[PDB]
Amino acid sequence: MEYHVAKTGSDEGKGTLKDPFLTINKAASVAMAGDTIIVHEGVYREWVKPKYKGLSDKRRITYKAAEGEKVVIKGSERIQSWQRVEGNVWRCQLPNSFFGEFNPYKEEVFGDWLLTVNEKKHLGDVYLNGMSFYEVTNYEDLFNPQLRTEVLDHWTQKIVPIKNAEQTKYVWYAEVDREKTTIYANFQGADPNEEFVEINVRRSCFYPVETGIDYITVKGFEMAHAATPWAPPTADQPGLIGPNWSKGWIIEDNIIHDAKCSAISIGKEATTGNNYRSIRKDKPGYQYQLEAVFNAKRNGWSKEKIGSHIIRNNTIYDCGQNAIVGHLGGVFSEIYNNHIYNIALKREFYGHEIAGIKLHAAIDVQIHHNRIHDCSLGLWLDWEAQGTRVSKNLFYNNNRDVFVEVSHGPYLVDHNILSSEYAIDNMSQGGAYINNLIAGKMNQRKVLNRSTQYHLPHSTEVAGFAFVYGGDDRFYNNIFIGKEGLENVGTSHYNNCTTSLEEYIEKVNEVPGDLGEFERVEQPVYINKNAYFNGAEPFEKEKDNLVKKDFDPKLAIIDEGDEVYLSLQLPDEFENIVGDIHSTKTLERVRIVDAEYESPDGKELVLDTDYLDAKKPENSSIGPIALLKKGNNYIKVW
Amino acid sequence: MEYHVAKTGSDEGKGTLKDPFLTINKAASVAMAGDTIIVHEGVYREWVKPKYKGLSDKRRITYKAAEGEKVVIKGSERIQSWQRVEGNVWRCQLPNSFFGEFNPYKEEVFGDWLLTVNEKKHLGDVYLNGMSFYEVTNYEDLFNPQLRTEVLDHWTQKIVPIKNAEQTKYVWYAEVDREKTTIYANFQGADPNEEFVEINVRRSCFYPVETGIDYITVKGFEMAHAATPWAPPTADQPGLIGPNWSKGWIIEDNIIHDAKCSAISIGKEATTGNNYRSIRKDKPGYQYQLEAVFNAKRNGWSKEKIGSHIIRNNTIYDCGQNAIVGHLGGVFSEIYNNHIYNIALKREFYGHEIAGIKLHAAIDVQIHHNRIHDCSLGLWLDWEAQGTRVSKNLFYNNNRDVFVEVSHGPYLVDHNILSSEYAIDNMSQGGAYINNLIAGKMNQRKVLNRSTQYHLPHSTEVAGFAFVYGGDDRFYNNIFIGKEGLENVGTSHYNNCTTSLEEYIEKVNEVPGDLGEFERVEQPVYINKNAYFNGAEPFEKEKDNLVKKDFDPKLAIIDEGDEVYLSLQLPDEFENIVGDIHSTKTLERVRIVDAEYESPDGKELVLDTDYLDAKKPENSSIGPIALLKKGNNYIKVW
Amino acid sequence: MEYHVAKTGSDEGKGTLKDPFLTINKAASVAMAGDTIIVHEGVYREWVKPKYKGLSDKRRITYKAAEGEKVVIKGSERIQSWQRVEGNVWRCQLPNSFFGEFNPYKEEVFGDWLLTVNEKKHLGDVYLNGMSFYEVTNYEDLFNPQLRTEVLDHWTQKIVPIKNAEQTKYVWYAEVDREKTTIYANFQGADPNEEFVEINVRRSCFYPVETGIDYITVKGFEMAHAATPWAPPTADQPGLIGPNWSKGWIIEDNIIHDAKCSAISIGKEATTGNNYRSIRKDKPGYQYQLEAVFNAKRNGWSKEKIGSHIIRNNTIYDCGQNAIVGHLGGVFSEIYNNHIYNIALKREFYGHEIAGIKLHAAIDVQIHHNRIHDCSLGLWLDWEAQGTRVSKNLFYNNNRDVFVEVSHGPYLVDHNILSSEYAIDNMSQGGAYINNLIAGKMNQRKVLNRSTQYHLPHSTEVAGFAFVYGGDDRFYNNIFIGKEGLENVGTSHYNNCTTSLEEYIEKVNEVPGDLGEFERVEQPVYINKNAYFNGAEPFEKEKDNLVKKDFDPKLAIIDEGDEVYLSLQLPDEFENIVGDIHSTKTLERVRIVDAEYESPDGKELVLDTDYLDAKKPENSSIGPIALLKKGNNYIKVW
Ligand SMILES: O[C@@H]1[C@@H](O)[C@H](O[C@@H]2CO[C@@H](O)[C@H](O)[C@H]2O)OC[C@H]1O
Ligand SMILES: O[C@@H]1[C@@H](O)[C@H](O[C@@H]2CO[C@@H](O)[C@H](O)[C@H]2O)OC[C@H]1O
Ligand SMILES: O[C@@H]1[C@@H](O)[C@H](O[C@@H]2CO[C@@H](O)[C@H](O)[C@H]2O)OC[C@H]1O
Repeated sequence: MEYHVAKTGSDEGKGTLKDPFLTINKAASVAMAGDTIIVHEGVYREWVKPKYKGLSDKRRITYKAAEGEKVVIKGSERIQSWQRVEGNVWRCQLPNSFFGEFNPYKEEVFGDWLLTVNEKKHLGDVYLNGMSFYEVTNYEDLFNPQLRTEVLDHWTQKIVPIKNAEQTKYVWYAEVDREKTTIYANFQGADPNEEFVEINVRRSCFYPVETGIDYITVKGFEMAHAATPWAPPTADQPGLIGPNWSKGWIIEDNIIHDAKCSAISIGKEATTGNNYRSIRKDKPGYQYQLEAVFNAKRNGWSKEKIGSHIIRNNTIYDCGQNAIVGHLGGVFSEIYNNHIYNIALKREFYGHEIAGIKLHAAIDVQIHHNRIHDCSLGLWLDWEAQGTRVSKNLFYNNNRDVFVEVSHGPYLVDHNILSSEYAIDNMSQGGAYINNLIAGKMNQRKVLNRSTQYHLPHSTEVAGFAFVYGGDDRFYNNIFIGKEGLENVGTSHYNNCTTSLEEYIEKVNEVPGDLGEFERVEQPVYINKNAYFNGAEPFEKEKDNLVKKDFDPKLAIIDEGDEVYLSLQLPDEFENIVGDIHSTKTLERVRIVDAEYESPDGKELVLDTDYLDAKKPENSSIGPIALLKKGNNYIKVW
Repeated sequence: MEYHVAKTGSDEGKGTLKDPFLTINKAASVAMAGDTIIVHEGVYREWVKPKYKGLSDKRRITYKAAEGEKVVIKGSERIQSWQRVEGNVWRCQLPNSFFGEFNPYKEEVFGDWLLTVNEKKHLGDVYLNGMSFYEVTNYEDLFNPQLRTEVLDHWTQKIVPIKNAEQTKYVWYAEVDREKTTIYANFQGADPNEEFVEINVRRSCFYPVETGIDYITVKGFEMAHAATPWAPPTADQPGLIGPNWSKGWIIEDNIIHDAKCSAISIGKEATTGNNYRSIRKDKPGYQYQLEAVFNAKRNGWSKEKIGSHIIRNNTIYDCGQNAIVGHLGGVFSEIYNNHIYNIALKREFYGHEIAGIKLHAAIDVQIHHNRIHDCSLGLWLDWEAQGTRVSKNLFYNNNRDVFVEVSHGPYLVDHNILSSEYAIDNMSQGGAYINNLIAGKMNQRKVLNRSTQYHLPHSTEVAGFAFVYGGDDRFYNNIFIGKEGLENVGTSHYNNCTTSLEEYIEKVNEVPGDLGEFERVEQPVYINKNAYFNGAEPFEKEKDNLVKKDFDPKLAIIDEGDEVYLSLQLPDEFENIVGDIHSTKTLERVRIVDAEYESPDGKELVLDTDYLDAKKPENSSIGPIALLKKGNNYIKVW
Repeated sequence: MEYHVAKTGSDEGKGTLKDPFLTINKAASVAMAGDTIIVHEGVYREWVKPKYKGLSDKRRITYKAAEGEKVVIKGSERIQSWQRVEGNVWRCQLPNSFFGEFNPYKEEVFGDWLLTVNEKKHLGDVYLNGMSFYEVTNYEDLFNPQLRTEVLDHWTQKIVPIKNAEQTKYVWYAEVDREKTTIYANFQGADPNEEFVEINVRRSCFYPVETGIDYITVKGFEMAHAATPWAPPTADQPGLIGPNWSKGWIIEDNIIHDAKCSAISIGKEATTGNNYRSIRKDKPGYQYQLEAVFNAKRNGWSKEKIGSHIIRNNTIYDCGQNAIVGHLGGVFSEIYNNHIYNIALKREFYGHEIAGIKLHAAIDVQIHHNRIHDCSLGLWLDWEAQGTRVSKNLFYNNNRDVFVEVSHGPYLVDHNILSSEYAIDNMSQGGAYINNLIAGKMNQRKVLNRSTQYHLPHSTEVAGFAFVYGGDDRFYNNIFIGKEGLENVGTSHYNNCTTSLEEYIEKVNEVPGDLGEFERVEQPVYINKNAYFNGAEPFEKEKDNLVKKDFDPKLAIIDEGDEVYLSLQLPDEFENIVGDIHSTKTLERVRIVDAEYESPDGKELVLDTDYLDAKKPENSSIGPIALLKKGNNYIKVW
């Protein structure tokens, strides 16, 4: 059946093209495996809840915007009952029933690993012609808000400019009592009943209320204004839109924005763990998280029931925690051709779950051809990044590009452009960095007080757990570019490491013993054919590399809106260093996990196409793009 | 922490004895492992939703009535806005908002195995001073309702007396449109605003809205009027009160009544299957049910996470489907000392899920010392009755007492009084009927077109599945009593069976082959030391028995309210037949499941105590009570 | 490390090219992950037992014949100590110690589903210059054996010519006592000490004695003379060569022959079940088999640990039970480009486990491009043929080509040439027969007294179990060819079936009920675009077909040794039927299992290449080869 929803329809109608329903949730309550829901032009202020599941990729349930029509789903409501209090501060009042069981003005940003704990923030929000406001703590703070032009990035501890300084003068504050909710905001001179003013109301826009609602496709909608809660790996992880613990979703061609915390969630649900550290306080989140993994396994977490989602061609921005989030629920998924930006820039709250994309247990996840910029952290892989592949992505203007934490691999980062000043946070082992352009520092550190799971290949089955001893990384064909006043760009971080698994084994086995003997020897690194310009430093034992510390490539990423260009100068010597095609055959297996770098299907992986998808010969330029050559280079990269 | 709830309290209070909360759900939203909630006298019209789980039997969360106080939880509301329409018919009207998302007047009795499909019934109800009404189909049926005094028992096809004929004149009917719910009822002359008139409103009284809320004890409440839905093994199975897919609850000392369908549910939740036959219509519930078993297994169904509930010392009556119901969620549970009666007597709807107690997959469930009467069916064990023990129960005045269907055992039925005319529906194999008084017929039938699971011992692990070939039953020390014209009382049903596993094996292996050779031989039966009176007939190959077809025991169960007596005459020959103490050692293992009759803990089981819990010697009177002797017997049995 | 084994070697040697080992088992006791064992020219009389496992597809352990060298592994020994008894009968005697724990002359062909129980046969064998003998039951039968030229095919009950009639005069008989093994045989005039005479000695040739020895490649050997035991699905299933319950073997380019029972085994091991029906006799093999599936599941039977083997480019012939056999151990494997013939033609023993290839639980197994002829039965898929694809194979001169038993699909049989007179035994549902040439009858039957497992897609997880109700099959683009006096060729078998899942559901849901209602409606069949010649008959409701009862295609398969040709005449109308390219989108899902016809990786399957591997046009003619045309066709098919 092909159901139709239109602003001229009726939920008492048949749901056909000639007699369409009025609300999307109406169609969602009757559609079944194989059906399509076509939604016509209009703004739908409702939380859509798919009731029945698709039964296979062929028999999915498809929700999409009519061809050529602008369809918006919002979790907000326009408010036109504001009353001026004094100066530029206005107030509106709503009976609590307006929000029902979930009141964003009563709900707090709360949970494990949330660090901003003295100044409570809530899930509500006020918007003036689309621009969200800043929450303030007291009634008094509403009247003469101070314009701010700079802010502290918590992780890097650097003061950075505020993108939209003007927005800092727009503030809101709310009070919830037993009968009603009173919301105040400073509109700086505008008449809020006259301008287009909205407030957050619902938690989500498109998210099932039951787990297991598989095979749903959601396509071509603009979705916005969702009061989503802090979403750590140890709690339920709702988002503005998400599959809610199921399999085979396809979320594509949507423009998603203004989720209080995470926009798209492919995370876990409450049953396997729900902020026990923050609520019970008897054990840390670390201990509760490794436990949630086993609880999930007992609840059927496996390729047969969970994950294999596709997130593609979406534009996601202006969210406070992530554009994409998820612990466990995203295994085997694919995330590609997305444009992600402006994530967590307002910095109203901070904690260890913020990034454009953050995934825990991203087993065999493929993250490729995405454009991620203007985020405090572009991508964060945290625990169990096994089989994960980060390939052909464009990262720029981020406070940090990539962070892979407490993982054992094998994980692969290939043909990416990582152009931010702080490019890599590496607190893992078992990685392969192949043919990337890396223009920022790398912070590499062992993790000896936290042990995390590893798995059988291409599976959620647990094989064991390990600490991160550091090393056991591969670096081939990368172009590293330092900068005056920037330390740690390159691979010199591994100077004390062995250079082959055979060497590591010979050394460990020089004297009888067990664990202690292994801990006294540094793991091996496999590093060759990298270039180091403008101050980047090489691993001391690399055999074939190109080092020109005094050469400045003058790298620039030129963002012109729908298109982005890469500008880079390369020295004549660039022509004399040639890279090999890497593959399952050329990359040494990771030690602890004892597994190869292969395709998700178990077959050999061959890294022979570059960032621009051009096939390359056995000897070609190093770096992410085969076309780069000595001299001037100006290449369209998006 | 010991929380207090009282009608003088406040939900903004501390919840202490001096500053109590007002609603039980307020305490349920903050209590944590190890806390107790003490509720003071009053009627609490709310659905209590335990929020946090107990963490062990020691650290449970206890909800209880204050010592000596009458505490009532109801799902109904008193209505005093009725307006006379005409005659004795009155009407009230409520906004749909009054019911929230669950409206009993809109929600139908619906689902797999519901047979009364031409006459739509709903989950609502109307009560006059506690007496529920009969729903009618048309507005017109309200004005001159017919008093009925007899009704057809569906399974037995016998017309029987309606217990409360007067009640048949009180009828209701309702309509729900987009805005309002309108209820009409005939009050036969009473003034509904003057009398105490209530209507169903909420689905449950005490039921978590999340699964996994373990170790909760609910004690000393009267709970009533819940609009519970039709609960087959293939759907979500909510009830008036239940653990909702969790472990270790204790439901004791409560008085529960007027659940539309099932009162106490220890069943399954929606995720493992939800009326797929009725909704998708592509495969029968039979096929969907065996699938739900494997779906649950992948969803954690095991002794470590589900079951081990205790339901004791409760009185449960006036429910339309069951006093206790549940598929999968009741494994390893114990049900004892409960008084169950008046279950499904109104017969407003009928289907194959009705009985005082009905349990699917009652693995190792212990059902003992219960008083069950005035039910269309007392107990129904349907599928996987493995390790189940029905012992020392008192069944009387039921259209049928016990039904064990498509199970392979080993299941044990010992020391019971099955006094109804139709005592047993036996559509299984692997049973042991030891020391019972059986005074009604047995209908024994093979089931060759349905195969069902069997398990490893004391576990939910699946070992295989099988059809019911019939036989492979044990009958020792039972007293059978027929009645004029009543056929099939006794054990002659098995006349063609083999008499030992050795004989079955020898006959099967006479000619080479496989399945076909096994199917041509009847399974063995182990029958000895039974007495047959007043028409009961024995297995023709039984070696030691007492048959006195002409002797009438003049059996009578005298129910005097809180006490019940058994009146029974026995012949002088009764003294010459003596029974052995049966045990794991004396009961032959079941053939297909290949398991012994033992205790839930895997230890030897010895059946040396009778119905009155008196220890008995090796040679003792047969039947359920050792005190029974030749002559007159008048014994208190409750 | 590359180890070398040569007849000039020594097992005290280093095992290098210059200082090679002498036996292959010596290399097998020291080789580790990533090593290669190169065996040089010669005959190695030993059972090779791989000791250490390969660790991945990249780090396997490879055993292969040196390039261009003839390497033979045999389980036999040459005997030259024969003494003439009388006439042409000779005798040899050996110490029992010569056979060790396994004596072929003592061991019997024994076990579940073995039907020849009067005539005890043993696992030994005698060969004269490579030609095996027939065992006789009594000493006296040795002296004047009668030449036999015809024999009864047990299944078809037709008397057929004996291929090698002369071989019927060579017989052997043996006795084993406390000390010695004495073997007698009639050499019909030859001198066994002068000729090359061998006897079976060892059970296997290349088989680990431990399970889990994964990732082994065996290439380029000739292997022969193994005293392998009867291998039903309910027992241990050893073979001449096999992985013995592990994952990722590659058995290729070998010539394998004279395995007493099965040659290559990808079956199960003893712990999950071992002839309990035959040994305990309390339950049938059917019951013990369904149990073995669950026992294996608890023993880790899953894609992560078992299966994914590849058997390609081998020639396997002269085996008494199968060329390839296996229950459970072969999941997800691929079998292709093998030449299989002369399987079970001596008929010294018979039972329900015989076929060129027999697999139980062939989940997602791909069987393609195989040439299978001169077998009593070409291929037998028995239980759990889910996701199995039988494609582009050449079947001729077999008493029966294919048998798919008690499976529920989705299973695919496409682009095959099934040229024998008895082409298909179909005792399943859920099949799709696409673009085949089928020249023999089909026997299709329901199986209502045996229920068997089905699974989640692409997994060993159990989803349910079911009887075979019949139907729910698809037949598109097949060319059926009848023959005078041959009945049941075509698709008329399905005449009472519904024609769409919609029709089935509508009819079942005409009257309320459950299983009984579903049982009275015949499952749907999807049949169109088939041709029926020379007496083949169509499904009465097929909409687009070509029926020419009087047209005789005079099909003939001309076997010229290494090349095989197809000769076929087609009518002028042949090109009027235009076939569609089938795929996941065009094949209706199977009903009970509720799954689509997909690729093993879970993606869309498109059948767009023909038997000759030519890309097929959208508007193609039917049958297995797109180039078939009206008139004469003479095509090389091997
Ligand atoms: O379990 C995840 C953690 O691995 C991660 O937190 C890291 C360790 O704790 C902090 O002190 C570190 O700075 C941070 O990188 O995120 C929290 C949780 O998702
Ligand atoms: O699956 C359960 C059934 O075993 C049971 O239904 C039985 C079989 O169908 C009816 O024809 C029989 O009369 C009934 O006893 O209940 C339905 C379901 O819970
Ligand atoms: O379990 C497998 C059987 O399905 C199969 O036996 C079939 C059923 O019994 C016989 O009467 C049939 O002819 C045969 O096809 O093989 C035995 C076992 O492998």
